[PDB]
Amino acid sequence: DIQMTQSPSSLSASVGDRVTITCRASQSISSYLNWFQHKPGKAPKLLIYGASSLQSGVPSRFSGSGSGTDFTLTISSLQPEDFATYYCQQSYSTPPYTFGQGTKLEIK
Amino acid sequence: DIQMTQSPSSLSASVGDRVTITCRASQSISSYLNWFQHKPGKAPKLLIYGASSLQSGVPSRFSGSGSGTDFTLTISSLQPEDFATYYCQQSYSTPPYTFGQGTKLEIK
Amino acid sequence: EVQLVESGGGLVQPGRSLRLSCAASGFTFDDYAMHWVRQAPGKGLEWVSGISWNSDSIDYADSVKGRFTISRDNAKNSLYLQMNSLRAEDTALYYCAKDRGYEILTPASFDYWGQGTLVTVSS
Amino acid sequence: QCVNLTTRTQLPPAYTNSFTRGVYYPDKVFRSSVLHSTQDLFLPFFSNVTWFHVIKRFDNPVLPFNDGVYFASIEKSNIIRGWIFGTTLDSKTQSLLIVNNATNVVIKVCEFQFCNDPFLDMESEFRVYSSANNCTFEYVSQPFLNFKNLREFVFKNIDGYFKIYSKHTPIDLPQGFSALEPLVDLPIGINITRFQTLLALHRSGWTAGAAAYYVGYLQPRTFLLKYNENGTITDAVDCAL
Amino acid sequence: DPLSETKCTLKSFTVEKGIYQTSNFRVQPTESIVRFPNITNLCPFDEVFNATRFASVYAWNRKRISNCVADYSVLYNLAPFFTFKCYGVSPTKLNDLCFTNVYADSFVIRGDEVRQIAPGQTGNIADYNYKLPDDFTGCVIAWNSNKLDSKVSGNYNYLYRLFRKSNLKPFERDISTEIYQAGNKPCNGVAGFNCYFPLRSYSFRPTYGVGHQPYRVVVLSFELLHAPATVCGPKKSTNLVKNKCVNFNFNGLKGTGVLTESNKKFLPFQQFGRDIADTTDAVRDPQTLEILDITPCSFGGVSVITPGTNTSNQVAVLYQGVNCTEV
Amino acid sequence: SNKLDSKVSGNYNYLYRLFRKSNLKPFERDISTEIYQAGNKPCNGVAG
Ligand SMILES: *[C@@H]1O[C@H](CO)[C@@H](O)[C@H](O)[C@H]1NC(C)=O
Ligand SMILES: *[C@@H]1O[C@H](CO)[C@@H](O)[C@H](O)[C@H]1NC(C)=O
Ligand SMILES: *[C@@H]1O[C@H](CO)[C@@H](O)[C@H](O)[C@H]1NC(C)=O
Repeated sequence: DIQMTQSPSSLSASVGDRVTITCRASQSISSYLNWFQHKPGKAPKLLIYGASSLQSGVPSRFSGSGSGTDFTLTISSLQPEDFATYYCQQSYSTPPYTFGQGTKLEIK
Repeated sequence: DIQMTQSPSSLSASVGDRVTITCRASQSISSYLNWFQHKPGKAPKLLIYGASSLQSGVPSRFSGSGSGTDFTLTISSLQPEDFATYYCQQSYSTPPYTFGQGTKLEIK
Repeated sequence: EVQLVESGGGLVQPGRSLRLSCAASGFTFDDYAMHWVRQAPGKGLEWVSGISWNSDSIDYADSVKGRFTISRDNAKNSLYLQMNSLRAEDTALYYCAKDRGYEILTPASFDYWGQGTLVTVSS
Repeated sequence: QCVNLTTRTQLPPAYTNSFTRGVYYPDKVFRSSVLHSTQDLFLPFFSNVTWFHVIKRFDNPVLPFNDGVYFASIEKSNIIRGWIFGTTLDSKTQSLLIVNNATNVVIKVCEFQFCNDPFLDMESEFRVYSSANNCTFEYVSQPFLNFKNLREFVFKNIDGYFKIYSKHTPIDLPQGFSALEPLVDLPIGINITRFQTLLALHRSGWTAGAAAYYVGYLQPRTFLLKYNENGTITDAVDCAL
Repeated sequence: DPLSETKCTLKSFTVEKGIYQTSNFRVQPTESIVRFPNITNLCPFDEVFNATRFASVYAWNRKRISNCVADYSVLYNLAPFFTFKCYGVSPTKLNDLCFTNVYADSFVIRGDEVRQIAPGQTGNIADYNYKLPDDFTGCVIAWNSNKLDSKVSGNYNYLYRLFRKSNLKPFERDISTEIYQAGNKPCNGVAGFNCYFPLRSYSFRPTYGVGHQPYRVVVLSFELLHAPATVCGPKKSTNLVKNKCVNFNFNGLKGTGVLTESNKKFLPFQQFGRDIADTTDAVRDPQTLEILDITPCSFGGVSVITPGTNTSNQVAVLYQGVNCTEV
Repeated sequence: SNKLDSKVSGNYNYLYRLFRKSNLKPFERDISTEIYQAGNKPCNGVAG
C-alpha cells in the first residue's frame, strides 16, 4: 500500500509573505505526484501536474519541486485570492488515485 | 570476421623469370591490404602499403595490384636476393591487423 | 472553458438506487478518460471510479467494489453512474473530473473538474 | 454517376468579332497618367471569337487550351457554373476543377474520372466525376457570381502558375472597353492543354435557360496601355493591328 | 573643409577664382524595416505533437503538411522534447529555408530503440517497423510519455513487428498480419511450431527504467519538388517607422528612402506604384492596407565659391536645388 | 587521407564549428567554446 502525510494543516501569513507546503509519501512514487487547489465556493482545480511541471493557465507564482518521497509546493506572492485547500495525489502505486489530507491556508 | 588465403605456397623460378603471388580475402576490404617481405635471417620489411602504393627505398621491380576481394603482387626481374617469405595483411575489418599464411619463394 | 454539468443528486433512503449524469460539451469526448471522485462533507477528496475513452478498461474503488457501476455514452458526450445498495456513508459530494490521458490507470491525473452535486442517504 | 445526352441539335459553332475586349492588367504595378508598352499574351482586336448558344442547343464541346483562353459569357440567372482543365480529363493524368455550386466556390486538383457529359442539376444533382484518386490541392474561395450580366474571364498558365482574371459588367458582344481585374493566382504546377465548360440544367425532363458564351485564344503581342490619373486602364492600342 | 575638398577634386594645390562642383550631399539611413503580411494559417502541428493517442510503431502515422506556415520555434521552445536529432539540415536555419511538403511520422518506442531512428542504423524498428533512408533530409523528435502510455496493469495497445522475411524499404509501412514462416513446413495461418505472429505487444508500465519507458517519436521528413514550395516559416515583421530616411524591405523588395503618407488610392489588387521615370515611388504596406510614398533621401550638389588661393582661403558653399531648411 | 584519419571504431580527433551568431571574417580563427544561444532564455553557462 501507499501512505501520504501532510506536515502542515493550518497556516497563517499575510499578503506580502512567502509560504511553503510539503507532502510526504510512505514509499517513493518516482516523483509522480499532483497538486490540487480546492476553493470552498467552487470546484477544485489543478495547479501542478507531475514533479515540477506547471499547468498552463495558472499564475507562475506557485512552484512545485521535490523527487522521491517528499515534495514541496511554494507560493512567493500570496495573492488575496488564494483561499483554498491544497491536496497532494499520487499516481504511481497500486492504490489508484489516492488523495492526501487537506491543508488549510489562511492569512492573518 | 575475415579469412585470407594464399593460393600458392612454394614457387620455383630462375634469376631471369617473372613470378606472381595472389592473396584472397573472405569479403571485400576496399583495397586495404599490405605486402610484407620477411627474410629468414633478419627483421621483416614492408614492400607495399595500400593496394598499389610502392614504399620508398625499395626497387620498382615489385608491383602490386587488385581491389575488392583478391590482390596480387608481381616481380618482373627476380634479383638473386629476393629469397624471403611474403605476407598479405588486411587493415579494414574488425579483427585488427590479421595476417595471412606465409608464401615461400625459391629460385631454381 | 470546457463545461461539465452534473445532475441526479438528491435525498434517498438507504438501500435504494439512483442515477447521476455528467455531460461535457467544451471538448472532444471520444478520446478522453473520465472519473468520478468523492469529497466528504468533513474530509478530503477520494477517488471512486473512472472509465477510459472506450469502454474496455474499467476500475472501481475498493470500498465500492460490487456496488457501483458506470456507463459512457460517446454519442451524446456524457456518462452515467448507477448508485446501488446505498448506506449511511454515501452522503458526500461527488465530482466529475476529466483525466488528462486516455486510459484508466495512468500517472496522468485529472485535468478539468466540474461542480459537485450533493447527494443524501437518510430517512 | 454519368448520363449521356442525346437530345442535342447539330449546328456549327458561330463566329463573331472580338472588337476591343479582353485587355487585362499585365502585372501588379500602379501607374498614373502614363502610357506603357507591354509585351504579353493578349487577344487581338477585331478577330474571330467563337460563339456558342445554350437554350435544345446544348453546346458543351471540348476545346484546346492553347496558350491562354478568353472566356466571355452574356448570362442571366447563373447558368454557367464552372470549368474543367487538364490533358486527358481522366484518372491517368492530373485534372483541375473549378465549380461554384449554390453554396461556395470550390477549386480542386485531383485525378477525376470525368463524365462524358458532366453538368449540374433547388439544384442537387452533380454529375461531374465518378471518382477522385489523388488530390493534391484544395481551395475554398468567395462566390464569383434580357441578358443582364456580362462576365469576362482570362485563364492563363505560366511557370506552373494558373492565373484567373475576372470582370463583371451589368448590361452579339457589346461594344466597349473594360480592363479585367486580376482575381486568382494558383500554384498548381500541372500541364494543361485542353478544357471543357460546366453548365447547369433546370429540371421541370430538363429545360435550359437562354445563355451564350464566347471563346478566344491569346497570343504574344505588344500593346500600348493608357493609364488615367486614377490608375485605371482606359484605352489600349494594338501595335500590330 | 570645402577648400581642401576642392583641392582634392582638382588634383592641385592652388585653386583659381571661380565656382567648382566637388561632390554630393546625401542623407544616410539609420533604421532598417522588414515587413511581411500577418502570420496566419498556422500548420496543424498541435494535432501531430499534442495528440492524445499515437499509433503503433509498425503502423506509424503519416501526416502530410502543406499550404500553411509552420512555426518550428514552437517545437524548439518546449522543454519536454528532450531528443532533437536532425540530419541533412541545420536546426537553426529551419525557419528560413522553404520546402514544398512535410511528412510527420508518429509512433511509440522503448529506450534501447530510440537510437535506431537514424540513417544507417539497424535493429527491429529499422528493419521491420520503420526504415530511414541514408539520404534523409529531416529531423526526429523523441519525448518521454510514461505519464500517458504506461499502466500499472499494463498498456497493450502498442505493437511492433518483430519478424519479417525482409527488411523494410525507407518510408515503408507494413501492416500485414501474415504468420511469419520460420520453418520449412508451411504455417497455413496457425502459429504452431516454427510459426510466430510477426507483431508483439509493448507492455509499458510506469515502473520501468529509462531504457524501457514509452517514448513518443515524431519524424519530420521534408521534401522540395518542382512545384512552387508552399511550406514557409514564420516571417518576422519589424515595426513600421515613418517620416525618416530608412532602409525598407517590402515583400522582398529592397529600398532606401523616407516613407511618408500618400494620397494615392491604390486599387485593391494594386501593390507597387511607379512614377513617370519608371521608378518605385509608392508602396502598399503588407499588414495594414495603406499607401506610402517613398521619397529619396535629401539630394544636393555641393558647389564651392572661392577667390584664388593666392588671395584668401575663405570659401562659400552652395547646395544646388536644396531648400535652406533641409541642411 | 582515409588511410590515416579513419578508425574502424571511429575517429574523433577532428571537429567543426556548427553554430555561430555571425559569419567569420576572411582568414579568421575562432576557438571560442561558448555555448551557442538560439533561444531568448540566456544559457547561463549550461548547454541545456
Ligand atoms: C472569322 O473567320 C472567318 C473564317 O473562318 C471569316 O469568314 C470571318 O470574316 C472572320 N470574322 C470577321 C469578323 O472578319
Ligand atoms: C478618380 O477618383 C476621383 C476621386 O476618387 C474622382 O473624382 C474621379 O472622377 C476618378 N476618375 C475617374 C476616371 O473616374
Ligand atoms: C494584422 O494584425 C494587425 C494587428 O496585430 C491588424 O491591425 C491587421 O489588420 C492584421 N492584418 C489583416 C490583413 O487583417
